Amino acid sequence: PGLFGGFGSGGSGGSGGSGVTPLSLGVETKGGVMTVLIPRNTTIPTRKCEIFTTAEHNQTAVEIHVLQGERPMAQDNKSLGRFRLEGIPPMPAGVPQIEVCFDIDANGILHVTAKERSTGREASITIQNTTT
Repeated sequence: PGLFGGFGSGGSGGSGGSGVTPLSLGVETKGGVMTVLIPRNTTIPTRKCEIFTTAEHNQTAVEIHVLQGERPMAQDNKSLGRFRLEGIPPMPAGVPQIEVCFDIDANGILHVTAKERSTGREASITIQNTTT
């Protein structure tokens, strides 16, 4: 899926450790679908960049919901967090597409970012509770 969902649920659970991640890391896409970007059993640094194009109504900012799991529906995966990329034109009719990158460290640290193509503005979150 090449679009955005954005369920309000952040996480508020948290954890901590290192080694390998028990669940694969991905984003939520419209219709409640979970799109995996990073495979699990993470022991080495791993980068993924994916470009998502979508037409949203009255959009002032794009909110990326980050989860871990293997389930085809994001509803059934563990929500790690979310971040909202702001500075998007208020109602961008003709919006190009927002680039989301999942960067993984050797310690298995999940660093997610999103950058709007036309505006060039970016926002990033570092989730350090992915690994065991």
